[PDB]
Amino acid sequence: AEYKDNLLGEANSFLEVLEQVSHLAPLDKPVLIIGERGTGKELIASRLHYLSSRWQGPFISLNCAALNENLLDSELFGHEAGAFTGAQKRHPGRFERADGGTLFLDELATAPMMVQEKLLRVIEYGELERVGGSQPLQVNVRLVCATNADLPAMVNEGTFRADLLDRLAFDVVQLPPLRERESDIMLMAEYFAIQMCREIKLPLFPGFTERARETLLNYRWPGNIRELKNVVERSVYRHGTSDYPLDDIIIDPFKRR
Amino acid sequence: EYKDNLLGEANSFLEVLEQVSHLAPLDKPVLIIGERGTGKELIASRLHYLSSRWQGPFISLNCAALNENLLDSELFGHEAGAFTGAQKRHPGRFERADGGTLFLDELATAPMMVQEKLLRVIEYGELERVGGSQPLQVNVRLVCATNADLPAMVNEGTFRADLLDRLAFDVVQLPPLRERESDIMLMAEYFAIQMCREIKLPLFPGFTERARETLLNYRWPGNIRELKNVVERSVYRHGTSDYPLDDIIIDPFKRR
Amino acid sequence: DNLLGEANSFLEVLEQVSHLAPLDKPVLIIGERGTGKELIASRLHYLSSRWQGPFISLNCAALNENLLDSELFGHEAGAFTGAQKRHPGRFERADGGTLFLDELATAPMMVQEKLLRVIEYGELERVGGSQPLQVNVRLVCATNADLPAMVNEGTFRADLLDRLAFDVVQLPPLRERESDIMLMAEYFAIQMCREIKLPLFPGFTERARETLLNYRWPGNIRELKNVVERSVYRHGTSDYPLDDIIIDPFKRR
Amino acid sequence: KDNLLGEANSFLEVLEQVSHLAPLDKPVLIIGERGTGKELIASRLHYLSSRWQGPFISLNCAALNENLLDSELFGHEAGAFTGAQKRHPGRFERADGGTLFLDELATAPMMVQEKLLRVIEYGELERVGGSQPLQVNVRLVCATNADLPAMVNEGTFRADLLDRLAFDVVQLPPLRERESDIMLMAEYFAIQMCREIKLPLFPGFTERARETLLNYRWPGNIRELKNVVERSVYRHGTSDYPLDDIIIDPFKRRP
Amino acid sequence: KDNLLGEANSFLEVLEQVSHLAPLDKPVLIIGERGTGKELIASRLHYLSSRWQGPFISLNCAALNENLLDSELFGHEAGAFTGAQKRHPGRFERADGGTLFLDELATAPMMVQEKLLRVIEYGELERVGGSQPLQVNVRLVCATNADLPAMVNEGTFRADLLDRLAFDVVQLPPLRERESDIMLMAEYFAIQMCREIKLPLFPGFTERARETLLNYRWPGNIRELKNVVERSVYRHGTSDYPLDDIIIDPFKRRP
Amino acid sequence: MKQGLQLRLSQQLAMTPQLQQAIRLLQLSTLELQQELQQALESNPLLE
Amino acid sequence: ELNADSIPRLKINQQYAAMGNSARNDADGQFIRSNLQEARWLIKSLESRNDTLLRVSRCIVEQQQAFFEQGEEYMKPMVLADIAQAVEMHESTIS
Ligand SMILES: Nc1ncnc2c1ncn2[C@@H]1O[C@H](COP(=O)(O)OP(=O)(O)O)[C@@H](O)[C@H]1O
Ligand SMILES: Nc1ncnc2c1ncn2[C@@H]1O[C@H](COP(=O)(O)OP(=O)(O)O)[C@@H](O)[C@H]1O
Ligand SMILES: Nc1ncnc2c1ncn2[C@@H]1O[C@H](COP(=O)(O)OP(=O)(O)O)[C@@H](O)[C@H]1O
Ligand SMILES: Nc1ncnc2c1ncn2[C@@H]1O[C@H](COP(=O)(O)OP(=O)(O)O)[C@@H](O)[C@H]1O
Ligand SMILES: [Mg+2]
Ligand SMILES: [Mg+2]
Ligand SMILES: [Mg+2]
Repeated sequence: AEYKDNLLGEANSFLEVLEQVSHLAPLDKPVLIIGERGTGKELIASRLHYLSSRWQGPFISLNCAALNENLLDSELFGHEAGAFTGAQKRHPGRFERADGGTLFLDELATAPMMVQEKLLRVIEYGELERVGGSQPLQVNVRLVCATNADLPAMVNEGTFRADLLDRLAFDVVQLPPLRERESDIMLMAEYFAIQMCREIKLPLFPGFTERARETLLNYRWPGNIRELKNVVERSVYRHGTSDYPLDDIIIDPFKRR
Repeated sequence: EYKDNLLGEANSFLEVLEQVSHLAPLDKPVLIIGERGTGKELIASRLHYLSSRWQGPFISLNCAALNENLLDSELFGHEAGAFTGAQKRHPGRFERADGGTLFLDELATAPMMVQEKLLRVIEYGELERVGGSQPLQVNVRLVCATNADLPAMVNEGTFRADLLDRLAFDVVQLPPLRERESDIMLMAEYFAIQMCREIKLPLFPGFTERARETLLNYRWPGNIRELKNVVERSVYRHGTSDYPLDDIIIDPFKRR
Repeated sequence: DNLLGEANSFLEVLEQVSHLAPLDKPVLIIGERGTGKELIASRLHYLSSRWQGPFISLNCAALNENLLDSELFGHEAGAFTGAQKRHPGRFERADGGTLFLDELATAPMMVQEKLLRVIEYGELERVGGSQPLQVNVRLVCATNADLPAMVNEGTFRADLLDRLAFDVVQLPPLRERESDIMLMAEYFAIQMCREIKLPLFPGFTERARETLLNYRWPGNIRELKNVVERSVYRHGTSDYPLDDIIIDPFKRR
Repeated sequence: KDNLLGEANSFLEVLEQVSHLAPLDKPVLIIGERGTGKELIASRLHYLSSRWQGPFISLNCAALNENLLDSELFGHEAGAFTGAQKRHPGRFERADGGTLFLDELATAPMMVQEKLLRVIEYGELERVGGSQPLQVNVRLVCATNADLPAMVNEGTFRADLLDRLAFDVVQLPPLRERESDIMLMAEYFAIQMCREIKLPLFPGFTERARETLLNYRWPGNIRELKNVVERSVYRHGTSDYPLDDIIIDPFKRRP
Repeated sequence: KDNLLGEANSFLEVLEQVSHLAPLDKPVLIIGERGTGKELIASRLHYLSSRWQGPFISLNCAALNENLLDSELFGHEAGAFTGAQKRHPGRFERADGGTLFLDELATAPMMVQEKLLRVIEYGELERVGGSQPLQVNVRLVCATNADLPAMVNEGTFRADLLDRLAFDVVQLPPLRERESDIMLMAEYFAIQMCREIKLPLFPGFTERARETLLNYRWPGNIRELKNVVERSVYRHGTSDYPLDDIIIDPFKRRP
Repeated sequence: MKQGLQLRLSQQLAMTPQLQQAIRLLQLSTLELQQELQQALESNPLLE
Repeated sequence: ELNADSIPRLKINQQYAAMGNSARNDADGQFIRSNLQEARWLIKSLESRNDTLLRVSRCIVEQQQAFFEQGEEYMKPMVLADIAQAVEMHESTIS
């Protein structure tokens, strides 16, 4: 039906990952993504939510690292009454966001052991933890995961229990590295340059330099995110009135002179 | 025109102003590399002057000091949650000025969860709320300033790398008081005129070579705070003196 | 009003405080252990035209219920009979007269910054009663020996304190006017003897006076009054003079 | 009458200092080991003070939680209270003209102590629901076992407030230090228990018992005397013959 | 009176000390080891105490929450706060002069001892903002599965809390220490289990089991003995079974 | 910031339910509300 | 407008109010003050009705165009409590 815009690249690994996502799309099982920092695993997860979930299924992007107070993390589970300073109205909504949908998280490494254990004791049985006194709800919610650290690495560290690590990781979706892609990286760079030229509302073509491409190849670019491409496009944007830009700045503090 | 507050005659200052004008035409996150007492929203004032929402001034008010829980509450405020009652989104940072540019300061003290919320703010992201779901999306640009080198903090693992990078779309370096040497006399004269107006002094009676030498020898940590203190001392003294009165300095403690 | 120390530097500071008293500018000065600068400023305000005005002095250490803004504007309607016997509020009492502030070092820094902002804006509002403030009545505060380093350390907002007071009261040295301190001690001893219904002052040995100089009076008048009181009470008689000086109330025997 | 023990010459000087303190309405602090009973001494002094017929406030420090002065100390007799509004008596208000003893005041919150000291020095009730704060002539007393000299230096209490809160603070000599009222207290407690336990008479402390008492370090002081009486309660089973070893330490284990 | 006496010399001495202390209403402390049963010994003593026709109701010490320590100490008069349901029954008020046998005394927090400091005083039940404290002398008694003198050395508890115990701390001998009625206790426990296991009779496991227990540390002094007996009975599930090959090591893992 | 049943803040509002307020709502009686308003204005002295 | 022309918006007689303000008799002045209080109550009622109408119109327009374009068969469920929460007014008032 509707396809989100994606960068064009000759990366058969990306196509295989897409095909695997399509295969797991009819399936309703936990999905784990091995995406590193800046790999845009969130975009892949959303694309899955387009197909893996039922059409127009609820989606929610809550990061456990974003949680401020572990008490609020408890509040992330529904509270009936008598919680916190004001118990007048209580609706966590996260389980409501969970209900009729999937669960997507990023960098699930930082969670406290209790948080992870509660998550296991909720997901595996399907029942919902309630902060206030109430019968738990067996909300049918899928689970999708995307983290940088190796699952065996945490197992050696012991952060995730064997039951928790296993039941958490049913399918593995390795995200290709940006440094892994070279030609597909260049094609996606050109596509992002075109998109940025459209966004900046500049009719003139952006243009590129061979030395700039060589330097970009030299750049580590650990994050395959549009953010690194956006930084490149901003370095281009610092130059104007020339059909093809020359050179670029790695960082604003860099080359301050 | 925003009264052209803190008119910096420095060529580097002019280039920074032009860059800020370019950024204000844009509506994307931008980083302001500032220092304590330097560029205290003066660049933000220029940005509001050149803001795309020129008619509708942005919230600005980047400077803020609060506790960790307090900063988190400033991020997310719900009427039922927390101690305060019947006030949801009491900070209302995005509610302060629709669009415009969200302005932040002292991001170093922000927690890892706070930094993650900041990162989600940098990209297209939903509002923060203690309870319920916040599908409400208010588009607004991002501005921020801290006095530290966040590259070290990321290297030290004290802030989110993604937040540091995405926020650092284009870092706006700032010059400190020590950077301003030739324009210091002009800033002193402008502050003297402003003080004479505010203190009802007839005019700036004049400076002294000893006063200028002392001001130069002064550390002057603040770009304008040192200038402000010097101006206040000179206004208080010369208002009765009606003369340069050598150098009038302000010290928190006085002995003999 | 009442007898006070009269050190030369203290005399100059008192003259300056009296000169500033006619102006209704806000007052916020750091205070020593003996302090008394607040009392001097109060006497100056009594001398100035600010006299006969309200002199509400709130030691900002106790917060009741929400307080904060509700503390600032205590007129709260609802959950009551529909009429309040006396709910003017801190701002209303501050309006029309001198507004002294105490226990401010431990008061919330946010509370202080909000009060300083209201010092110009005056955006007072409450369910029981609201007012645009801007009463222009003079304000006073007790910084309580606040360190500017703490503002540099960030414990308290530097701008919040700077906008509050453009000027402050200096602290005279405790060493100054040591002989007059003996006179103040004698006056306090006479007052206590009248209070204790003592017959008369039996006198003091010069050695005890020299020992008092050695103690250096760390609490200044505050320490001196306590030391004199302890000496009189331990004397327990007015037959002969006292030649014993106790540096501290804590002692071993 | 109410006063007990005091046979020591240091205790005599303490009684003289109490007589001197009676002239001054200013509050003071009583210092002594656990079980000192200096609180009872202060209460007897207040009875012998100007208000011969007056109230007294026990007012233990760790009895008010999450409550300001106007909840139990000052009270909320006025309306406009949080939620429901009603009359509510206050201990500090009700005790005016009487005695307001603080039981173990050293173990009180530091900021709350600072606020209380600021209120006391000013002498204004403030609070809410009242037209006039006025002043109270209640006798402010305190008695504990801790040593403030170290806690104040450690920041456990406000130094300036402690200096203001301190006027005629005195430390009673240890009961173990006196080592004289041993026999007197032993006889008094023996009579009290024999009356209480309905015993025919006091069996008496033998020479070994007296030697043990003399050698006793007596960390509890008067409380150690109470412990000795409790041990003699076991010796009450031996009321037929003189008690050989009345002294006992509960920490040690028999057989 | 529904407690099986140890029927041993040390047990008989403990029962005698309990009977001697039964008329005495002063505070008590129990230093019996793990699995002592003083929860039942003190109850039987209260049944045989002076206030036999008295309302005796114990309560758990560490069970009280951190937020409402004052509420546990005494019910708030409801003059203030959202509460509008008069005064809750205070701990001393709930006791009403009866037995309030303190369990889990060792695990209390510092604020608990701080409240007990006031509780040391006779009666004086002062609610939240009440008129006047009420004197309620209730039989006080404690127990400590941990070592109270060791705690005092560590300083976790208060010295006044140590002073709270008015009588000697009765201590139960270890199961290894007594080992006297182990056979008879095992027989009674086996009979009780067989009645519970719906077996009219069953050969008890005592052949070499007494020797094994003599070789056993038996930390679960009263509990684990009967627990193991019942476990072995359930595993065997047969009456015509000799008293052999019966053992319980639930923590250990069989091959 | 997760303590429970702490010190209660003083209520600074009331329900103030008045039959006048309910009649003011009029359940949005519209033309019926117009007729009621006319009747009241006739009963109200110095009205219109 | 929800028949703003048909809305009564009636007001008390200002001339009679001035006459009541100028009434010599103290009791007559008190009666006039009571009538003025009643008129202020009526004005508050009318203003509240108008404000409720405007808020309800805004809340409906938040989704009415979507329903109108989508069609009757494409009608999303509507909750009175949800509408009141969106308007932030009392749910019983909205009902
Ligand atoms: N194949 C792709 N085509 C276009 N954009 C991509 C692609 N992969 C990643 N991105 C971009 O990377 C950005 C961030 O990616 P990602 O790292 O998945 O987000 P997160 O930081 O939440 O993990 C997204 O805005 C997305 O546009
Ligand atoms: N100049 C003075 N004359 C008379 N009494 C003084 C003088 N200075 C200080 N005192 C006494 O010392 C005490 C200091 O009290 P205060 O000013 O409240 O101290 P602080 O302000 O440091 O808390 C006062 O009670 C006052 O009686
Ligand atoms: N003056 C005294 N004479 C005799 N016994 C005393 C005296 N003072 C206290 N006691 C005894 O010591 C104990 C008093 O302890 P308490 O009043 O709690 O002391 P504290 O001052 O440490 O609170 C009681 O056993 C009491 O009989
Ligand atoms: N004399 C006894 N006869 C029978 N059972 C006993 C006896 N003493 C203790 N018990 C058993 O001990 C258990 C109580 O545990 P207890 O020893 O009170 O733990 P604690 O001493 O740590 O409070 C009861 O189930 C009871 O059956
Ligand atoms: Mg992400
Ligand atoms: Mg003071
Ligand atoms: Mg037990």
